[PDB]
Amino acid sequence: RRRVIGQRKILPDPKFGSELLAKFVNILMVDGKKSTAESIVYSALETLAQRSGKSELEAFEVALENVRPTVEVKSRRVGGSTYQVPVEVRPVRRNALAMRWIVEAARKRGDKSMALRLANELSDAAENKGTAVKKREDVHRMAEANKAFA
Amino acid sequence: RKQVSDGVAHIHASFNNTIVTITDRQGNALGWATAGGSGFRGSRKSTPFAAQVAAERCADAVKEYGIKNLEVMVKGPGPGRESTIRALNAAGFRITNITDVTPIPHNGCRPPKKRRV
Amino acid sequence: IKVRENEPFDVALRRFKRSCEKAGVLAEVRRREFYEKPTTERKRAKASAVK
RNA sequence: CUUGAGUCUCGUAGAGGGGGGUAGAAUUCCAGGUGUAGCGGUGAAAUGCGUAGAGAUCUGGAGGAAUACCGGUGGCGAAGGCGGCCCCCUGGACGAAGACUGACGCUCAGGUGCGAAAGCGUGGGGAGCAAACAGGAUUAGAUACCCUGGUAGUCCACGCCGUAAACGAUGUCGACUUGGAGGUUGUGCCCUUGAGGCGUGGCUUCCGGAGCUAACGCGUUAAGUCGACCGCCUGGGGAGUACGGCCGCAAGGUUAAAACUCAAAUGAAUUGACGGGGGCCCGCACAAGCGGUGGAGCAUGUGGUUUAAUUCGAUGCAACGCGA
Ligand SMILES: [Mg+2]
Ligand SMILES: [Mg+2]
Ligand SMILES: [Mg+2]
Ligand SMILES: [Mg+2]
Ligand SMILES: [Mg+2]
Ligand SMILES: [Mg+2]
Ligand SMILES: [Mg+2]
Ligand SMILES: [Mg+2]
Ligand SMILES: [Mg+2]
Repeated sequence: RRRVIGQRKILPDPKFGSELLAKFVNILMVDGKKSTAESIVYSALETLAQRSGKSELEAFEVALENVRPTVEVKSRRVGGSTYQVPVEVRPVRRNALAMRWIVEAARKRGDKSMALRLANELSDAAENKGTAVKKREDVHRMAEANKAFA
Repeated sequence: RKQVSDGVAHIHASFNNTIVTITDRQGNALGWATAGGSGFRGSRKSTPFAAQVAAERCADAVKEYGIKNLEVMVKGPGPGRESTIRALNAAGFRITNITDVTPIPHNGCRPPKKRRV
Repeated sequence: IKVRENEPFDVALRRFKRSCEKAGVLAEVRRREFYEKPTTERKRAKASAVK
């Protein structure tokens, strides 16, 4: 409300040193088990970076580039009616949502081990193939379909 | 077909719907399009965007008539009252005149009561 | 309310309608009427117009 | 006798009244052209209108009703009320110079006349709107609000009905009592060089002093200070009802009680509370997120049921791993 927090500075990626990558590990992290998280992020970040051949953060970026929404609808209760109005998503949010979607979808990929799942979803994303990108499509389709209010 | 190259564009910006009709300077309608008919219904059909998709949708019909330039006849409030025009021109149309043929009686018939909540 | 404006230039000059017909009058006659409501509700605009 | 009242002359403004014309904008309806799958409507919808071609669009025609803009803190009228323009018949008001009659005045029970809308009778008219009525929707229901239709009526002539929060909720006529700002209409005077400035009558807004007032407020257009005449009130309910009279085509109007019953009914102002009133703010209140409950097995408390007893207490949030 009146408050004005902001962006809680996150500790840079250890094996690398990228703030973005760092928060990506937290999103996947669970029960405050930060170690277990990294043990999964890298293992899958490697099995993929290998195939792509290019540096992790590149294949990583590309993957996100697809699962990157530009606009989304924001609920608004104005006039005894909840009108769904779309709006361009800020830069920071874009990366966040993407990462969140990637994991949330990767976690439920029915594979064998989280690592493998993550690796796959991360790939499929880099070419609108997995569920991550799917979300963005449904979200982006939400907008425009409400562009009237936009 | 006839190649008119220049006619008029009537716009019915009704409070609920928005239809755009293109016809030669005679009156003979060459082709028409409507908001409600262009997809979205009820609530969304009576929005500014609605009329837009309609206007362009109309041109995709009368443009085959070799229409180049054309005037603009508008009447009625509601959205798409102005919108329709833009999409009409932007769609590649040499616009010229724009007049509001909105009917305004110097006190004649008694309007309906209605709306009471 | 006519608008020909020679010479090409994507400017509507719509402001014209907004200085006569269109709403205000159209929106006025839209629904029901008044019959007595004006001599009061409308003549109450002065009780405010005073200041 | 002339200052009250009236008369005459000359102007001034006006939606004042009666009658008759007439113009333009729009709606609807009819006919034809172009054109094609929707239109219309709502919160959504649906009824409805559409391929028998609607809607939109253009042309031609018919008809009724009402007169955007001007237009207003505006004007006229006794009140009701009266708005396009033109003609004819007509009423009132105001000023100005003056001229004339010479108290001819003010008020008025009864009486007479005028009276919004709705309503009634006869004969017309009927576009739009709309009691009734019929569908559709909404809801627990919805004999409503909303939607689609739609008769009376709304319009006209003549007659009847006489009521309204017919209100300024404030009777008419007259004389006095500090001010300010403004509208409207007439008029005398001044280089009006230009509008303008000095004023002086009529009508009319807003603020406000004294004083008046229970207060709110009124305040030279008084609800102030006085005079002439009139109408009316005497607790709430019952009841503007019954009965009777008069009036009315009727609907009903007008005149107007009692029995019984209550200790109040009521006006204004005050504080607070509340409002599906307004403004401005706070809180994991929401929104943004993470993880849960509600399903599962079990633990536990409660209600319930049972029991000879299932000891008593806690029960919206603020009771239910609570007193234990
Ligand atoms: Mg109705
Ligand atoms: Mg009548
Ligand atoms: Mg009759
Ligand atoms: Mg007067
Ligand atoms: Mg005062
Ligand atoms: Mg009270
Ligand atoms: Mg906190
Ligand atoms: Mg939340
Ligand atoms: Mg959840």
